Amino acid sequence: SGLKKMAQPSGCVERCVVRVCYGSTVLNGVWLGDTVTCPRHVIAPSTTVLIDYDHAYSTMRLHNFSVSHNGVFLGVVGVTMHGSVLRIKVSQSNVHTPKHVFKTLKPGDSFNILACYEGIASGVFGVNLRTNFTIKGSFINGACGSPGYNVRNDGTVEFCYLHQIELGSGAHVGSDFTGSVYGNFDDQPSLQVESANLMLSDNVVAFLYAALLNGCRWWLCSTRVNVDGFNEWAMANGYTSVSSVECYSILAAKTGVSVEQLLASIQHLHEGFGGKNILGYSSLCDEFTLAEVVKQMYGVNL
Amino acid sequence: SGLKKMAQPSGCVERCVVRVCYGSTVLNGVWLGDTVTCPRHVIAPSTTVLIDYDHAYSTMRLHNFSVSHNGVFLGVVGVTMHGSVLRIKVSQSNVHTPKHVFKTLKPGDSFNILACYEGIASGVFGVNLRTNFTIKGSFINGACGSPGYNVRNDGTVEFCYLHQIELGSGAHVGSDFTGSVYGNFDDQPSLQVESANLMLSDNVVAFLYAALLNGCRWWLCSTRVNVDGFNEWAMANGYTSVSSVECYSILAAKTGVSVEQLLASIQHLHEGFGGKNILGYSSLCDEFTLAEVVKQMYGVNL
Repeated sequence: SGLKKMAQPSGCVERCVVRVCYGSTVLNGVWLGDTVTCPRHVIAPSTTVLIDYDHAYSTMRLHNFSVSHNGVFLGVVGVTMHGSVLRIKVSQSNVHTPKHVFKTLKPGDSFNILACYEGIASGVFGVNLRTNFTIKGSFINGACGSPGYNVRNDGTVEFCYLHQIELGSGAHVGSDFTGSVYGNFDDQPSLQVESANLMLSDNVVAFLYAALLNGCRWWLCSTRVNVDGFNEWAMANGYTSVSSVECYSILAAKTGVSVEQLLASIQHLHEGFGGKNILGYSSLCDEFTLAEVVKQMYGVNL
Repeated sequence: SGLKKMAQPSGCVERCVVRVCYGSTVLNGVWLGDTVTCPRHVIAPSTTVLIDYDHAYSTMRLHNFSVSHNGVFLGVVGVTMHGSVLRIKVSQSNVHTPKHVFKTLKPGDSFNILACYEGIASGVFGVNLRTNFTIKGSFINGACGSPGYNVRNDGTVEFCYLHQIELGSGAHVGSDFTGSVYGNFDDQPSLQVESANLMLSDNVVAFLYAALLNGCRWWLCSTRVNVDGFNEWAMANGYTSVSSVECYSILAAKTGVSVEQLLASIQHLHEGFGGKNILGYSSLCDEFTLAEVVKQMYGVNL
């Protein structure tokens, strides 16, 4: 038993992290096959003024790069720029490249972040992409290029995130491996601000099922609500729509409680917990996905 | 910025996890040099009655073991029993044994768990050893033998925990690599219940400093209480004593807030936040050490 936000193991991703340096600027990259992908920030000139990346790219010289894995330097063959990332062709392939694909996350998706500094991983944690296209992680100077990944049920690594910048608000912004910044934020300092976060209803439903399976049921509500009604309430109260109901069948069967009864319970609990808690939480928890709850409680995939 | 409970990267430990089978029973072991350490539960008979491990060990037959790392079959040369673990000598040394030591944890220590099933890692998360010598993890059937570790600055891996059992209460119990069970709980099913844990005051102070440094200060009390005063209050309210304000000097300086002001805040907050949160937590958090907070937020040591 227990429900804890965890990361999928990081070994296969650690073996792909590299240190990328251009002039004095250092950040992290990901080495897959004969290509290193990293944020284009690495070629920015030192200045406080707006960076013109097209000009930075045109004045770029290959000899200014150094790329290394565990202190072993790689030859740089060529560099191209794609959105907010660089693709650096190197002169040998990573022999420890995992079976992998590239995936662009959608809000509500869980993934793992490997926080790296100077091409060496320091921490790994699970995180959710928020409705405002940011995450809440923990990064300090040098974390740029820290990768996000998921490992599919079949073992394939999905590469989905490269850390780009922290907004003034503290929100964390990354791009996918194609260079598209999640939420269309600028990949350089600015005054941009993310939209207000919405609670992930699908995850709250999963959380309440976990609570029921632990004998915590004081909060169950007997009012009638359907998905359409809940979704209208959600829009008015800072919650996402619930996506669907049937996917919860494994948990609905184990508990005898329908998703619609949980939706009614969310509406009630919005009023307050009146000093009580659910699995130790004093407010609704949207940290855990359905997949996570089923995996952690029953050891199976959906 | 940010503060998030993370795990240290798991790669070097994944390379030491093996599948250990005895008869139909499968669990996890840790392969270092030519020895695999695993919980002695692996040789228990299938029963609901009390297990006599001395008898089980006396009747053990080496041929019944199957030990493997990723399809690499390891020949069993001999087995000895030490407290709650077996040391299985195998015919091959793990050439990926990391620089390591064995370390016995004390309450308040943070470490990492690699949750494994059938010799394969599934998740990694950080935990903190409670005053009752249990942890709050997430484990289901098959997790026995999942290792806990901490990586020192010089890269030395401290192997500190092997998962043993979940109590009826849900608390998680493990042993060290010498075979001593943390808290001296029984390593088989029983009606044992862990003693009540105390909130780790030193860790809460570290957490509140982290909150301040991340701009979260709604909870900050306007008054102060001295260490002696807090300590008398703590004894009556299920908190550990705070010993010295001096170790907090660096964060007190960065924030302009004294430990005494944080201690007064704790007293006001010890029953909950209502519906509010601090760094995503519904109530006071004692999961982070001072060293952990400083390392994560400033990349330095104490």
